Amino acid sequence: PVMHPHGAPPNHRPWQMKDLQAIKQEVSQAAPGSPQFMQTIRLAVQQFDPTAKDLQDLLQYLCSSLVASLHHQQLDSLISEAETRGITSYNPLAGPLRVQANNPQQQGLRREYQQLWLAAFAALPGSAKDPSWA
Repeated sequence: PVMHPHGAPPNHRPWQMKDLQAIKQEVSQAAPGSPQFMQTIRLAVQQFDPTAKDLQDLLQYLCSSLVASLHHQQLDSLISEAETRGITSYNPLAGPLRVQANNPQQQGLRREYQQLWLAAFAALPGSAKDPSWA
């Protein structure tokens, strides 16, 4: 969870940032990134399903410029095919993504956008990453 209003200070929400760290000791355990990363980012993004906010400071701090670059490329087109498949004749996606999940009303795309989020975080090494440092 982190707030970043247009032209303002990054008002991050700590109070317990020692939980993303728990996912930091675990990226270690495995190889520089590797699928295993998803294993812990799975139970952390699948359990507390943080708002798109975290993705802002979780992808900009836990990852880095490059990774985020292609990590989303997966997503980019993933949505193109995720909705082609037949999610629901598409209804809320239409808007931006952070919008579908940052929506207490239409949360369906929050459990789905999370399933495609780790599919772009577990395919990182084999489709978008640099395990030569990661």
